[PDB]
Amino acid sequence: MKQTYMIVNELDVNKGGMTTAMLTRSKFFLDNEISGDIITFDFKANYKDILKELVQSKKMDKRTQMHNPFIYFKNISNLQHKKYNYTMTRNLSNLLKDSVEIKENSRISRFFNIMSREYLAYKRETEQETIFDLFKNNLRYKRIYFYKGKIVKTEVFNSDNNLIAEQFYDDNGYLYLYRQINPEKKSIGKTYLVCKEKQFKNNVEFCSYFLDKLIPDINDNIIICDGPGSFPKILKTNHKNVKKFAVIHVNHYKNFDDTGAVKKQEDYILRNANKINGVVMLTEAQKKDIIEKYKITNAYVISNFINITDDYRDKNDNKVVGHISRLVPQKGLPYLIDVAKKVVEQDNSVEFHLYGTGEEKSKIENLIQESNLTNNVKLLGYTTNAIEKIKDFRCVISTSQFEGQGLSLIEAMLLKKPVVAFDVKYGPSDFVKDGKNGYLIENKDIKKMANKILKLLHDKELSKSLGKHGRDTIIDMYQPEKLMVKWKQLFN
Ligand SMILES: O=P(O)(O)OC[C@@H](O)[C@@H](O)[C@@H](O)COP(=O)(O)OC[C@@H](O[C@@H]1O[C@@H](CO)[C@H](O)[C@@H](O)[C@@H]1O)[C@@H](O)[C@@H](O)COP(=O)(O)OC[C@@H](O)[C@@H](O)[C@@H](O)COP(=O)(O)OC[C@@H](O)[C@@H](O)[C@@H](O)CO
Ligand SMILES: O=c1ccn([C@@H]2O[C@H](COP(=O)(O)OP(=O)(O)O)[C@@H](O)[C@H]2O)c(=O)[nH]1
Ligand SMILES: [Cl-]
Repeated sequence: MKQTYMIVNELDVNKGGMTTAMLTRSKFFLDNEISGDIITFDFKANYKDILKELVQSKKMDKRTQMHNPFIYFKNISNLQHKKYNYTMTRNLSNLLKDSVEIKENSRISRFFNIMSREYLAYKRETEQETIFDLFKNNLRYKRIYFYKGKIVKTEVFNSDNNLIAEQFYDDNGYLYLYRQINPEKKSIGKTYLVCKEKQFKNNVEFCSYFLDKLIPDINDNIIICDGPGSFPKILKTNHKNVKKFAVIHVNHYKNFDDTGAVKKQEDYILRNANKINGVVMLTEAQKKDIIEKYKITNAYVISNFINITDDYRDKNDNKVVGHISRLVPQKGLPYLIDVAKKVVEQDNSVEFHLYGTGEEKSKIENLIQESNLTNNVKLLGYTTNAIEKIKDFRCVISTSQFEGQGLSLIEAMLLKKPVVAFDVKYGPSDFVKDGKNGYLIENKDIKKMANKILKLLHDKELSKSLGKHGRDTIIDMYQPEKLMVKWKQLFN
């Protein structure tokens, strides 16, 4: 059969759209007898626990398998020996000996060797991990990570205490991977596969080698790169039969610059499209604006898969607007608070429950405290069950200045929730119908946005009516079957 391989850098629990899309794609693919596997390229010792929380939170299917070079090559290295080395362990144990344990807390302890005349070791024992920071002339140079009673990773630092090297040990206690880190360019360098005595100059080469080994060169195998920064690695593979599809998950134009400048990562994908089997966009709007200045004759408008959650009893009894997304400048949080003050000026009972985590938490909280919006606009944090949160909403807002498909708004519409969104490029201009499912407002038009929110917070009847149309809107447009037939077409 046809086996697919989704490409991304990392897969954590507190993520956004791309992640949910890939995992929903995988589930629907696996329901159509098409294998859907995710290929990550990061070191996470707790990857099993993360993926287990993801499948338990109904974010990932059980039949989805995640691939990682830090696991693949670790397993190969575990086949090259038979017993645990315990040599590195014995080294640290003997260095902690002839030294005096000076414990600050019940977790943090120091070690003073009278032969070394100084503190040459620090320890932080937690419930699951034990850290050993080594010191020389009061300067940290090494960090020994112990996870599940086994040395898993070691870090070498410099005089400025910047990472310059990273080492990865296996389950038999043997180093299989060594990495050099440029502390000035904050980048990865010489990657050393000790298990195969190989040498790479970049993580790109190492990950390309991983994909060349994990994925055989067969025509019934296909690589779907959804991450724009993982494209280079997939392009430099020695595959001549494996199909390669790239997916643009966001506006291909510079976030702010309206000069028509394109993002390096996205430009790279859209420029090297003659060397891949095709590029998949979500909106026809993106396809058109990309066809211009690229002349790519391999563009596809296959949209993202959205789980069509079952219907429920929405009474719309709570006056609460919601924005479940990353706290990132992508979403115009400033403009949101500038509209929430207008809403509260009329109805001071309307509450803006914002969900998600990010970097602009402090910024939004400052604007919330600057205004009297402390009891109105409240950040609650990342939600593993957004479905429940949206079920207990009235409307969903969007103040984004750039976006892709817009999963959070589509899910809201599918949960019979009216959506008022800023008309944005390559985004909600394809599913938000002004008057039918919600109100499409001009970008940076606080007045109109607030007036539409007000109408819905005072007419619960119209809210339910608009929401009903929103669910049917998604079902008609983004039918899982329809999207799968478009994917199967590109596959065969
Ligand atoms: O040594 P090498 O191997 O060369 O490694 C290079 C290194 O930079 C790699 O870590 C990097 O290439 C990562 O590769 P990926 O692109 O495959 O990883 C994607 C991953 O990482 C994020 O983007 C990355 C890409 O810029 C950021 O360097 C992360 O710091 C970021 O964390 C995440 O996209 C996914 O792991 C999680 O996806 P999500 O579901 O949480 O987020 C939804 C996604 O659609 C959303 O993040 C995008 O809409 C972001 O929009 P952008 O406009 O592309 O990002 C804003 C800015 O970062 C850039 O525009 C700006 O830096 C450049 O103009
Ligand atoms: O606390 C959060 C915040 C976001 N999301 C998910 O993140 C996605 C948001 O995707 P969208 O396309 O709106 O924005 P992106 O993250 O792609 O920029 C939706 O599927 C949400 O379910 C979530 O589950 N919990
Ligand atoms: Cl042996």
